Order: sequence, then structure tokens, then C-alpha cells
Amino acid sequence: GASQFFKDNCNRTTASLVEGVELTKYISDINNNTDGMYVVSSTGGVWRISRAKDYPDNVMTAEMRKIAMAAVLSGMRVNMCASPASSPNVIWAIELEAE
Amino acid sequence: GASQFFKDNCNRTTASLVEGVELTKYISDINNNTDGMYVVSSTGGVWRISRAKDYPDNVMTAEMRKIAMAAVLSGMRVNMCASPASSPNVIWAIELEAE
Amino acid sequence: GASQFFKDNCNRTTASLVEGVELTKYISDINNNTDGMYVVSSTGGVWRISRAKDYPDNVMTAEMRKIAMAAVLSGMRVNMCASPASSPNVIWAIELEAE
Amino acid sequence: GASQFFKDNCNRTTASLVEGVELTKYISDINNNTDGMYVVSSTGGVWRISRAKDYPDNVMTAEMRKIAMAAVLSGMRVNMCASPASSPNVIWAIELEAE
Amino acid sequence: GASQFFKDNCNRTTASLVEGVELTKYISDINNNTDGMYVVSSTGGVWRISRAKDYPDNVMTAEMRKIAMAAVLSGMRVNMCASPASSPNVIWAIELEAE
Repeated sequence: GASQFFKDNCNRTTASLVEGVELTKYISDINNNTDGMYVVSSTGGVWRISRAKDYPDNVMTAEMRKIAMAAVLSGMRVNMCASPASSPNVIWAIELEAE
Repeated sequence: GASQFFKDNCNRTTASLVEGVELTKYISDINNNTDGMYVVSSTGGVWRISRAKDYPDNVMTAEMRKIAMAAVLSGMRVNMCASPASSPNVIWAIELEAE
Repeated sequence: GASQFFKDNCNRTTASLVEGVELTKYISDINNNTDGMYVVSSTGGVWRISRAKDYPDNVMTAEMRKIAMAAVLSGMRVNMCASPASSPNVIWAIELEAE
Repeated sequence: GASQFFKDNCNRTTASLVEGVELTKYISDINNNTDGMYVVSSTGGVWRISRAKDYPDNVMTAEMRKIAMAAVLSGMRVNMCASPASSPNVIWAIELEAE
Repeated sequence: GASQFFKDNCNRTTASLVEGVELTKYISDINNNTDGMYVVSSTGGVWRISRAKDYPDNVMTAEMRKIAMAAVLSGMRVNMCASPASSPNVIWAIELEAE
């Protein structure tokens, strides 16, 4: 499951830890209100992947997307640290796992 | 099939929902009139992939090209939310599905 | 073979169409007289992939590069629309095909 | 094991050499205090991938992430030159191996 | 073996042609004097791939990094046009070959 490192970093914020998720859908949407990138788990949960224009978050967010797409393609599980303050919940950190 | 979330976001628009599309061709064309990115389906269907220079749509459009190609390479299915206004229809949201 | 859509766009131009090409070499060169990106087929034909710096062509040419490298790495045939008004002939449109 | 070249380079620095690492986790985090890119090995070790905004280090930093993500995806081991001072240690150079 | 085109092109220069090289290591280093992107063949040979900030060289050197990483990842061979003007030698042109 999540690395202690990951668990610990997450338990330090207001986000919630989601472990061993299997994403089966990857979404790109430029429609006015739904504008964004989302992922869907094999149990129907939906998450919004964070987006940033400025350095450095523009980097990590770009990596969150690669990680996300990689998971959908390979069937690799991921561990998330998502904030439940928005709907869909937004991903603040993501861990791809090969194991 | 398309995710409930995906459907939800598409129906609220004037675009039509296309499900379980098997993409077999990916095209990049720079000739004056057909200037664009397109994807053809196993059924002959053809869509144009939206283009954008500014943030943040430049991000989603880039993820759209990544998803399509991926579909072509992996023979993985996609659900689209496309505008029947243009010829070929333009992609406004797309969903890559593992299952 | 080449999608009808693909065939039609090529025909409206000065260029010509080449189908079912197996690309076996991908080339990057920065030499003074031959700097460029090229691909070579199983038969020994060579083409230059077009290049550009400004939007929106830089986007499409980048996609041409991606398509060419994917073909070489996976052995997936491509259909091209290339101008014989240069040597080697320049690619103006390219279609990646799984089917 | 590390190439003589890689080893020799790592030895001119205050950094230390780690060989044949098997990375199993790739992390993207945008949280206030944890913001950053990290990898975790099969043994439980954690390393932060360096970041840079300006040329040309933004290029190297970019390859490092790719090298890192590639290892996690394909399972190939990496040799790193990391600063043993910080926690997690910071990677300054990385070498991907196949053989 | 190298394409006639690639050979012709390299024989136009002062550099040397190196055919059928198996790349086994790929390096990214930001350390001061050793910063650069390097490739190591299965016989211990080392070459440097240059970095260019400006167009069009930022495009070509970027693809060289992709070919390099790819050759290392898939086991595919490459033919190089390399200059002894530096140590390690710089790659002026590179050809990924599936043939």
C-alpha cells in the first residue's frame, strides 16, 4: 500500500488518504463548466487532477497527469491524498506503484 | 461504457455523446486548408481534435492528443462528447477507458 | 490503407500520396548542411518531417515526430502526403494506422 | 553496476553513490510542505528528484523524472549520485541501465 | 546498418560514423562540470548529446534524447555521427534503427 513517506505527508494536511485505487478512465474536458482532467476508479469514484500555470506546481501537476495516464494504461494502482472540500475531490499528491 | 460523470457533463451541453469508439487512425496535417489533428474510427468516423494556444485549454488539448494516440496504439476504447456543428465533428471532451 | 478523409485532403494539394509505408529508421541531425528530422522506409525511401516554431504548426509537426517514432518502434505502417518539390520529399500530412 | 564514467563523476562530489536501485514508487506532491517529486525503492528508501526553473538545468531535471518514471514502469534499476545530507536524499545525477 | 542517407550525410562532415551500437545506460546529471546527457554502449563507450536552448536545435537535441532513451529501453540499435572534438565525443546526428 501507500509508502510510509506518502502516508505521513498526507496525514499532515486536510486531505484524505485513498489507497490502492484502480483507475479505469482518464478524462480531458474543455467544455465550459466541466473544464479539466479527471480520473475514474473501478468503483466509480471520480477525482479532479490539479492544474497550475506557474512553476513549480506546473511541473508536479504535469507529472500527476503522466502518473494518472500510466495507471489507466498499465493497470497499476495508485495512492491518493485528495481534498474532500470540492466535488470532484481534487488530488494533492499521487503515488504510482509498481511493487 | 461512458462514466456516469462523463455522460452527466456531456448531456448538459449541445454536443452529442459517442460511446465505445475504436480509433484506428491518427492524423497530423499541416496543409493550408485541412490544417489540423484528426482521428478516424474503425467505422470511418472522423473527428477533429481541438487546438488551443493559451492556458489552460492548451493543457487539455494536449492531453486529448495524448489520449487519442494512446487509443490508436493500444486499441483501447474512448467515449467522446463532440460538437456536430463542424465537419468533421470537433472533440470537446474525451474519455479513455481501460474497461 | 489511407482513410478516405486522408486521401481527399492530399488530392487537393500539389503533393502526392504514399500508402502502407513501413518506417525502419528515425533520424535526428544537427549538422550545418543537413540539420533536420527524417525517416527511412524498409525500401530505402527517405522523407523529411516538417518543422516549425510558431503556433499552430509547431503542434502538428511535433505530432508528426511522435507518429514517426511510434511507427518505427512498433512497426505500424503510415500513410503520407509528401511534396516531391524537395529532396528528400517533405511530409505535409501523415496518418498513423492500426487498421 | 554504475559505469566508470558515472562512478568517476559521482566521486568528484560531496555526494554518494547508490547502485542497482529498484524503484517501485513514483510520487507527485503539491502540498505546501512536501511539494516535490520523489521515488521510493523496493527496500523503502526515498529520494527527492531535483527541480530547476531555468535553462539548462530544467532540461536535466526533466530527464531525471523521465528516467525515474521509466524505471518504475519497466522495473529497470538505476544508479544514483545523491546527497546523503538531506532527508530524503536528493538525487543529483542518475543513470538508467538495461543489461 | 546505417542508411546510405545517414552515411552520406556523416561523410559530408568531419565527424565519424559508428554503426550498430547497443546503448545500455542513459545519464542525466546537473552537477557543475559534469552536467549533461550521456549514453553508454555495451562496450563502455560514452557519448554526449548536446543541449540547445534555441530553435531549431532545441527540437533536434530533444529528439536525440528520445531516441537515446528509447534505444536503451527497447534494446534497439543506433548509428551515430560523432565528433572527436570533445570528450566524451558529441553526437552530431543519430539514427534509431528498427532494421
